[PDB]
Amino acid sequence: HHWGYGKHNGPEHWHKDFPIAKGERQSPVDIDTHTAKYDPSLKPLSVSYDQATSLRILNNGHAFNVEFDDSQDKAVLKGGPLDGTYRLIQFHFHWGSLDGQGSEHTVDKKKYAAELHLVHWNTKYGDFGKAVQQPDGLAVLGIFLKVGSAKPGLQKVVDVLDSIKTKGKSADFTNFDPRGLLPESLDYWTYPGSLTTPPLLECVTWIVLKEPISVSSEQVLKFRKLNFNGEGEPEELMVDNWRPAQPLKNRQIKASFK
Ligand SMILES: [Hg+2]
Ligand SMILES: [Zn+2]
Repeated sequence: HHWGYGKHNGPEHWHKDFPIAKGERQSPVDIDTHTAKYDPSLKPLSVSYDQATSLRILNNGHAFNVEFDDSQDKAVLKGGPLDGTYRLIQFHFHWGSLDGQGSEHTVDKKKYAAELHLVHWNTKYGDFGKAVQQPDGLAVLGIFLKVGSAKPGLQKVVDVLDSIKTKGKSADFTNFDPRGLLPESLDYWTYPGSLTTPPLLECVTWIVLKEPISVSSEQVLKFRKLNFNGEGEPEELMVDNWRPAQPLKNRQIKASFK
């Protein structure tokens, strides 16, 4: 009865083991674009990924994580709503069984086919584990995916998925450049929220880019061939691994653009 995304163990059940699921700053949320407010106080977003060192890709039973060396400032996020420097630790995606769903955040109730999360921790707390004990511990850059033309910079990810089909499998994944997953514009919305998987901790400054990236149908179809289950167990496709929008609870979403 471990948490997951099935009928028996999915988001509507998480509150039993993780009561913060009903907390005051849970994620994701619907971004109501007209009630967001442009904030001219928002310092410029600096995404500095030139020196990133990817290491490994892991099927963790709920998504796949591309992991980075976070022992030095090598891939960092600064500016915008953030104070100081946040280091990239991993990215992963959420996606649907169908192109019409899969994102966690929505925009005026519109669901995208998938959503990329680049997860960063605030260097003032020393490592990720200490950072998730803090209200300003994490910054997540969220990027929507729509189905259209292929994203060349995603193909190395797509191709390695065959080697991490099942829960617990990992593979070397060096020399991957996350700059190839960014849209042209860094216009964004920001609000305070939480992890979107258990333990659902309320540590996150969310930075959700307005411009989606386009990926091809063939690319997202490969995501949908992954398995939630381990090797040798009956196949349960890793699809619909998204938490739906949660109550905003009077939080204000800020826009970086007028
Ligand atoms: Hg998991
Ligand atoms: Zn995520």
